[PDB]
Amino acid sequence: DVNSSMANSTEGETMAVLPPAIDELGTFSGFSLRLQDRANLGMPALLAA
Amino acid sequence: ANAVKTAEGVRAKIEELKLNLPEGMEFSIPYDTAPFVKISIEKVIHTLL
Repeated sequence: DVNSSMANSTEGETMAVLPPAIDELGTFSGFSLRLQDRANLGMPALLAA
Repeated sequence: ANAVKTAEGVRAKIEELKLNLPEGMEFSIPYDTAPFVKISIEKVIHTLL
């Protein structure tokens, strides 16, 4: 209800989430990945990536 | 620290780092000692057999 009600009331990106069951645990988070510049490519190119 | 594992890690890291190496440069590993210990152990295994 909180997520749906404030979908467009305010400009801010508002999202409510059920806390994790274990403090250090994604609970449903399947994968986390760091896309990093390995060749000094540059920040703009990294953001385009 | 065992020498073979450290040498194997260094070699793997260099091989990974060469993938994005600037053109006109190449990696060279002129001096190492892990190969000799690996040969020595293999020969002693052969003698045991």
